[PDB]
Amino acid sequence: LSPNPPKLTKQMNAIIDTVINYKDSSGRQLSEVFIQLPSRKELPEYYELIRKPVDFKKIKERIRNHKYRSLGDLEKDVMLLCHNAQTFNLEGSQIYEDSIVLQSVFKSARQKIA
Ligand SMILES: O=c1nc(Cc2ccccc2)[nH]c2[nH]c3cccc(O)c3c12
Ligand SMILES: [Zn+2]
Repeated sequence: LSPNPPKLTKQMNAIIDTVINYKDSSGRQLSEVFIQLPSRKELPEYYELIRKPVDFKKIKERIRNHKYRSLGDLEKDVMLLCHNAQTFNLEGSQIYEDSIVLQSVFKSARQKIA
């Protein structure tokens, strides 16, 4: 392909920063637990269950290192993050429900920015 235009890189960061900075009615930053996954030594149970792990740190690195070739590719990884959160955590639990919100916050951001 062609290198990531500065405008696309700026859009990808603007979208991910909306998700990360997002807060609920209570004043809680939902992304907090999703920024960094615990290590394989800290939580081996998660790595046994989850095939393709990702956190917001890895997504920022993939934006920075021009790994996402479209906003669709970025979406695929944000959707994967949330799916893993929904797979590993019990339905109705805080982490599980926060991931459903962040999925929506991403789509809202994507359509607003792009
Ligand atoms: O599903 C997850 N469960 C926990 C459980 C936990 C909570 C608090 C302290 C220690 C462990 N931490 C997590 N960090 C993430 C990062 C990205 C994606 C994720 O799906 C997760 C994720
Ligand atoms: Zn799956």
